[PDB]
Amino acid sequence: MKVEIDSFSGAKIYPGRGTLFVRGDSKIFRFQNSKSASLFKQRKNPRRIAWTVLFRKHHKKGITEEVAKKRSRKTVKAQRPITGASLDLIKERRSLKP
Amino acid sequence: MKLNISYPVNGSQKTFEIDDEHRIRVFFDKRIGQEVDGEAVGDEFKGYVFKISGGNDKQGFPMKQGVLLPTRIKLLLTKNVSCYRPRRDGERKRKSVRGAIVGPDLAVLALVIVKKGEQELEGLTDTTVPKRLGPKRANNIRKFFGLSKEDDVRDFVIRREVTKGEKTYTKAPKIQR
Amino acid sequence: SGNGAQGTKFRISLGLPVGAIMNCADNSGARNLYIIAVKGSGSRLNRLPAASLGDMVMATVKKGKPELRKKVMPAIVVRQAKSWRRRDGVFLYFEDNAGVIANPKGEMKGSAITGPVGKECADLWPRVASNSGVVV
Amino acid sequence: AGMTTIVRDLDRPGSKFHKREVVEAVTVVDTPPVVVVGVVGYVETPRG
Amino acid sequence: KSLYTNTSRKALEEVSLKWIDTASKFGKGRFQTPAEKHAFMGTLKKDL
RNA sequence: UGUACAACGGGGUAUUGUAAGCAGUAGAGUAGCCUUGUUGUUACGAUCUGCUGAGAUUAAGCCUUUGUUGUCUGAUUUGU
RNA sequence: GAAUGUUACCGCAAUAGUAAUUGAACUUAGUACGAGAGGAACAGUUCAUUCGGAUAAUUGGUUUUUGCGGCUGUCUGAUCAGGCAUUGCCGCGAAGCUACCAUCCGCUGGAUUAUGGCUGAACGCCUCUAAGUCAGAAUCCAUGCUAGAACGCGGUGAUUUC
RNA sequence: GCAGUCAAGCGUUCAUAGCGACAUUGCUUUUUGAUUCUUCGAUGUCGGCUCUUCCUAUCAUACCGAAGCAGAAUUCGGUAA
RNA sequence: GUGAACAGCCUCUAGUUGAUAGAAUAAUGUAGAUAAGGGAAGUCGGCAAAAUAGAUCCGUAACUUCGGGAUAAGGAUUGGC
Ligand SMILES: COC(=O)C[C@](O)(CCCC(C)(C)O)C(=O)O[C@@H]1C(OC)=C[C@]23CCCN2CCc2cc4c(cc2[C@H]13)OCO4
Ligand SMILES: [Mg+2]
Ligand SMILES: [Mg+2]
Ligand SMILES: [Mg+2]
Ligand SMILES: [Mg+2]
Ligand SMILES: [Mg+2]
Ligand SMILES: [Mg+2]
Ligand SMILES: [Mg+2]
Ligand SMILES: [Mg+2]
Ligand SMILES: [Mg+2]
Ligand SMILES: [Mg+2]
Ligand SMILES: [Mg+2]
Ligand SMILES: [Mg+2]
Ligand SMILES: [Mg+2]
Ligand SMILES: [Mg+2]
Ligand SMILES: [Mg+2]
Ligand SMILES: [Mg+2]
Ligand SMILES: [Mg+2]
Ligand SMILES: [Mg+2]
Ligand SMILES: [Mg+2]
Ligand SMILES: [Mg+2]
Ligand SMILES: [Mg+2]
Ligand SMILES: [Mg+2]
Ligand SMILES: [Mg+2]
Ligand SMILES: [Mg+2]
Ligand SMILES: [Mg+2]
Ligand SMILES: [Mg+2]
Ligand SMILES: [Mg+2]
Ligand SMILES: [Mg+2]
Ligand SMILES: [Mg+2]
Ligand SMILES: [Mg+2]
Ligand SMILES: [Mg+2]
Ligand SMILES: [Mg+2]
Ligand SMILES: [Mg+2]
Ligand SMILES: [Mg+2]
Ligand SMILES: [Mg+2]
Ligand SMILES: [Mg+2]
Ligand SMILES: [Mg+2]
Ligand SMILES: [Mg+2]
Ligand SMILES: [Mg+2]
Ligand SMILES: [Mg+2]
Ligand SMILES: [Mg+2]
Ligand SMILES: [Mg+2]
Ligand SMILES: [Mg+2]
Ligand SMILES: [Mg+2]
Ligand SMILES: [Mg+2]
Ligand SMILES: [Mg+2]
Ligand SMILES: [Mg+2]
Ligand SMILES: [Mg+2]
Ligand SMILES: [Mg+2]
Ligand SMILES: [Mg+2]
Ligand SMILES: [Mg+2]
Ligand SMILES: [Mg+2]
Ligand SMILES: [Mg+2]
Ligand SMILES: [Mg+2]
Ligand SMILES: [Mg+2]
Ligand SMILES: [Mg+2]
Ligand SMILES: [Mg+2]
Ligand SMILES: [Mg+2]
Repeated sequence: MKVEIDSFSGAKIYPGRGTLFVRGDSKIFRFQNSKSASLFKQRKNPRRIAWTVLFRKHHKKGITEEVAKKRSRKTVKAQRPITGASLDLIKERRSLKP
Repeated sequence: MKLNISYPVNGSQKTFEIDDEHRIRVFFDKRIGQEVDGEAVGDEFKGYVFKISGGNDKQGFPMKQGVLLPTRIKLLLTKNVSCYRPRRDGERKRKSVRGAIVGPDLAVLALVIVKKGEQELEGLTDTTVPKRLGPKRANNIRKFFGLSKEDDVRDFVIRREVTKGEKTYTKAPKIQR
Repeated sequence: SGNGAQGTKFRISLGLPVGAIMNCADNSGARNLYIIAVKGSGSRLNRLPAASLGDMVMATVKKGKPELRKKVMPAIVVRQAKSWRRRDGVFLYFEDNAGVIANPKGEMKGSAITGPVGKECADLWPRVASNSGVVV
Repeated sequence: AGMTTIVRDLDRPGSKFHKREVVEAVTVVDTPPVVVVGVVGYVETPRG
Repeated sequence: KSLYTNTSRKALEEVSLKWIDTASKFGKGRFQTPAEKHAFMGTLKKDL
């Protein structure tokens, strides 16, 4: 059971809900409801319609803490050496100096 | 779906099969890159952390970092880019691609371990596979051993034994620069 | 439906009543298809017979190769526009009405179908399956 | 009470929707416990 | 209770739902739960 | 005289598509005073941006409520 | 809706009405039968037509929610906010109503007809028939469903004092 | 208009599977005639639309019997509105 | 004022605010509207209804009494500042 999104507005379309338009070139547009659908037929441009995801994304609305930092990294340092070359005499000769 | 897991510390890798949407479902709506806590997928991997690196859907199309979408599309690809190998100079070819958002339509998740959980995993943490080749260019040897331009490489090059049957041999690179 | 139809079609909303003209979407020569009947349909005082996705109609060609004009042939509905509902619960519609001309056995007359095709139609007629690009 | 929608896998071997999801409509009736307050005993008569 | 024991197949089939719509019925409902709505909407001029 | 009822008020739910007000280095440009500008300055300009998915409406046959205020015996008739 | 003491609740069921219809596919089966050409059906399953009774999660239609937004013309000095244009016009539009344009549901016992039979005399034989009798139809009667006789009825509750 | 009786014929052979001459007995009252009894101090004329109900001499559908019924297809007949 | 305008629509002056009234908003109406997909299949017949429309520019067939046919047909454009 997949939830779809509105190709015009970007809203979740839970099952069996809204309508589906198969354009002549076989691009498929889904609408959560008759509102997106009429704008879409009206050749309206989602980026200019203020309440749309696509609008809000473009006008950088609300996003705030997505541009807030995080904490994802590691710290390894485990030697394997080089296959067939005695991975034992590669750490005793790896005592370094400077 | 099948999980293809790598321990990039040991060079280890082994695949795991998971049948249980619930256990899977953690991976859904997750992109390539995003991290994932372990216990949710199995008790084995508890507190293991997983990085999602890619994978192939059924029909085998590959994912492609940063398409977003959880479907397929047909991109134009070039030299120097995922999921494509040019056959000719300046060749570009249109090709189907799977999105980088994990659906249940994937055949395989590819994952990479970032933190090790509370328990060892058999063919992964337990076993360690050597790096195949060693430093060949001058100052690369000088940095795999930390040497200063004093110590002189020639005797710090790697040395891979091998046998002829009754003649065991010795062959080192060819230091450049 | 009837002959050549292997499978059963679940009821789908009727879009094309008699007199409807649909786009011809094969490469046989015909530009449109004029519906004069719908195979396997019933009777009610005053009710117009109407076709839907994957129905066999009887048609004439109104615009097209003179060889294909002035005579009646079988054709098969491949795209609808009147929205219908599927059992997975979605209401969907195409942007045009389109069929392709066929023989009673349900075999095409043309070697290709231009445009998308309904799955309910693809399922129903193999040679309509054969000649398809995008289905549904 | 009213109606809503349901989604479920259909199990009809034979059907094109065997092992597929379907969305189906449902009513809901509010059904708190009924409470028993009496018994009434009927008898058969040739009048009914 | 039913007055006959239907064998049907259609009756006998033992359903088990997968998901129950719970979206608002006072309009074109978009959200199953307030949780879901806060999730998707973000923060508003009321709120915290 | 009580998990009473009603009028408002609050919360939910929904519909529209971003209120008024103020602000701006946004604006094709335009005038006016000179101390004629190494942003000269004062304003004007459809429109745009920000405060603002805001504002407005939401039972009149939507949902809900620890708040506010009020209501809680008039009339007629009936007997084996 | 007066009157059968009053009022209330729960029921019975006389009589009357009554409803479902038709098709295809799969499978049976390239089988039976046939030299061949051809070529079925019962059981099982999946859909469908025509008809009915509902229902409104969903989709669609409707719009005075004159709800929100937009537009022309004019009128309130401007602004704000509005008025008028027989609902000014336009896009969206909740609620309700609503569509094979939408979803859901449409019961199973008996007795029979034709007809094929059993036993079996009349008529030492023979006969489904004369006596007796088995099986039997989109029929009929029930079941089921809708009314409930306002002069058909049952069970039960409480029954007035200035 | 519809249905019989007789049975010379038709049907390779064979009257009656399916038909049936010459004759001959009937039914019906959406044919058309014949009549002129009712209405001329007036009973709104054709067709269609809509809608109900009835008849059966049954086109389909249920179950049958017959065939010049191998099958398939058909034809004839019954209970059937 | 808008506009080509004594058009329509809004206003000033003046004049009216007369037309039984109250409560509801069933069926059927009268008058005003909308309707998915199809698009005259409806019907004697496109009856009704819908579509078109101003202006500027581009473009304009048969045929002709040479005057026309012609806004033929077919196109684009149009606010605000
Ligand atoms: C030849 O047609 C007429 O005569 C028509 C009419 O005029 C009917 C019109 C009557 C009104 C004026 C009342 O419409 C008339 O006189 O009708 C009579 C009449 O008029 C009431 C009744 C008649 C006689 C008995 C019933 N019948 C029916 C109508 C009618 C129709 C006719 C007819 C006679 C009748 C008569 O001849 C042919 O078709
Ligand atoms: Mg709607
Ligand atoms: Mg609409
Ligand atoms: Mg070199
Ligand atoms: Mg073509
Ligand atoms: Mg008709
Ligand atoms: Mg092919
Ligand atoms: Mg805003
Ligand atoms: Mg009301
Ligand atoms: Mg309060
Ligand atoms: Mg009060
Ligand atoms: Mg009384
Ligand atoms: Mg076969
Ligand atoms: Mg033979
Ligand atoms: Mg609606
Ligand atoms: Mg308005
Ligand atoms: Mg201002
Ligand atoms: Mg006025
Ligand atoms: Mg006027
Ligand atoms: Mg129906
Ligand atoms: Mg009985
Ligand atoms: Mg016997
Ligand atoms: Mg008998
Ligand atoms: Mg007998
Ligand atoms: Mg006898
Ligand atoms: Mg029956
Ligand atoms: Mg029963
Ligand atoms: Mg019943
Ligand atoms: Mg009574
Ligand atoms: Mg009583
Ligand atoms: Mg003779
Ligand atoms: Mg013979
Ligand atoms: Mg002879
Ligand atoms: Mg006749
Ligand atoms: Mg007379
Ligand atoms: Mg006469
Ligand atoms: Mg007369
Ligand atoms: Mg008279
Ligand atoms: Mg009369
Ligand atoms: Mg009778
Ligand atoms: Mg009869
Ligand atoms: Mg013979
Ligand atoms: Mg019989
Ligand atoms: Mg009948
Ligand atoms: Mg009768
Ligand atoms: Mg006067
Ligand atoms: Mg008057
Ligand atoms: Mg229409
Ligand atoms: Mg058209
Ligand atoms: Mg016609
Ligand atoms: Mg036409
Ligand atoms: Mg007609
Ligand atoms: Mg005419
Ligand atoms: Mg005519
Ligand atoms: Mg007209
Ligand atoms: Mg229109
Ligand atoms: Mg002429
Ligand atoms: Mg002309
Ligand atoms: Mg301009």
